Amino acid sequence: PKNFGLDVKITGESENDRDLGTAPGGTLNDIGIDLRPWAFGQWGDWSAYFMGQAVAATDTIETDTLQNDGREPDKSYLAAREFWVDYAGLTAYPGEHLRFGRQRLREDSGQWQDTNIEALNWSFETTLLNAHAGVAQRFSEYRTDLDELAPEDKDRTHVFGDISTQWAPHHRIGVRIHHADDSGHLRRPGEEVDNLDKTYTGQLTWLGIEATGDAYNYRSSMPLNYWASATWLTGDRDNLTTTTVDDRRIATGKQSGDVNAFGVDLGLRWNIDEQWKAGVGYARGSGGGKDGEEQFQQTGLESNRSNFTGTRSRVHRFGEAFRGELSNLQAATLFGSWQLREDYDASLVYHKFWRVDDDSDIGTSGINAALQPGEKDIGQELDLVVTKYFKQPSALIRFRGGLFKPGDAYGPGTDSTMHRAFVDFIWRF
Ligand SMILES: CCCCCCC/C=C\CCCCCC(=O)OC[C@H](O)CO
Ligand SMILES: CCCCCCC/C=C\CCCCCC(=O)OC[C@H](O)CO
Ligand SMILES: CCCCCCCCCCCC[N+](C)(C)[O-]
Ligand SMILES: [Cu+2]
Ligand SMILES: [Cu+2]
Ligand SMILES: [Mg+2]
Repeated sequence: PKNFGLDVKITGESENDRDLGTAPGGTLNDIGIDLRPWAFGQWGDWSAYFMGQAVAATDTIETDTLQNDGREPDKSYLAAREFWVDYAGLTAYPGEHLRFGRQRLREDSGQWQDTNIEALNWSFETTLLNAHAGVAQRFSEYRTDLDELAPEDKDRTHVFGDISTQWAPHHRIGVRIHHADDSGHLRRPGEEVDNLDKTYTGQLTWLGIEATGDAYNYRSSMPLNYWASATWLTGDRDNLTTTTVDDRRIATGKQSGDVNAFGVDLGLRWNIDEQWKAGVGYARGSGGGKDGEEQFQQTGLESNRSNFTGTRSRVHRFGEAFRGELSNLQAATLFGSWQLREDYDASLVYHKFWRVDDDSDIGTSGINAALQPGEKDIGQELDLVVTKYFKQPSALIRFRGGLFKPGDAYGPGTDSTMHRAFVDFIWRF
């Protein structure tokens, strides 16, 4: 058991243009280094881990796919990524352990949780039955450049769980729950409201079923793989109301409404042979409705990145460029993928996006530009991921790129094309 190491990453990012040319900046053409020293110890059923991070870049690029004066990042910073203790001795099951601290929370779809966060998480993974249960909350960014949490994350508590069984070899059915609460943390009327304050609070519960047949298993022995999930979002959100007096904003009350939304994601992958795969996907997050109540949203812990193309490399489920969130969004996707032993892989993904309700914004982490009322046609995207794995979890060099072609929903004076591309070189010592 290796007690220390150092992960070294060099990243280049090209982005143009996040705002489709409508606002200033929003593009990237830059390079950076990301150094992650780590430490690990193990003593019987216990273990503990720390990973820190030092980054220096020519601009504020994304070196980690998992991510106000207080919220402007610096080109360079130090951070604590993970720090936890783990106990695996409750049961003899090796996939069963309890982890406490800032840790990687992930499920295979990436659509519920895929992030580093302070948490207490119990995992129970066996051949016939998988289960998890945990609680999480952000208390800090643990970063030298960020002094404060984003208001949405502040005092927001997450509680979640899942259970599933393998009813035949490689065919799984399960349910999953997540609840996020930050209710009652709004400014009471009379108080001054800063840029650091919340504009809303919520109590939200996601309830999902999910069936998978080696959905995210790149080494599947089956000729066909699939995923299917349906997720119900319910609860309510209180919207903070304000007024401005003498150049100072101030709380006046709140406006409340129920949330009642629904999301679905379906996919089918043909394992043509040991190297070639192809597939189709469909996903939809409901949108709009009375006071946004039919507006699906995700937990806020998601990456939407997964091995859905059937390779070791994870790919953004809704485009490297568009980076859609499943929110008032319909997407149809087509992909093919290729790999050669453990040395290389590659994926080509096409997406088409539509709005569900043409008078509501969509779910997006990649494009910052206003939509035209009454237009459903968000656009199309083509993505390519290519990776080489070196002999010395493994060193790699990877290209990740997305080309997005905005549809009629973005309208006049917007660029006809936008891209976001990365090259990452990663070496482990
Ligand atoms: C269904 C689309 C799958 C992706 C197709 C586009 C792939 C584009 C470039 C792949 C480049 C991979 C190069 C791997 C390589 O250099 O192999 C060297 C020898 O051929 C084997 O060692
Ligand atoms: C500025 C570097 C940009 C790199 C972009 C990511 C490319 C990722 C994989 C492409 C691999 C192409 C070269 C493959 C290679 O090095 O072959 C070496 C083998 O020993 C030949 O069999
Ligand atoms: C080289 C290992 C890096 C570990 C150091 C991580 C420190 C980041 C947290 C310190 C607090 C930063 N803050 C909140 C004051 O801005
Ligand atoms: Cu711009
Ligand atoms: Cu098997
Ligand atoms: Mg155990």
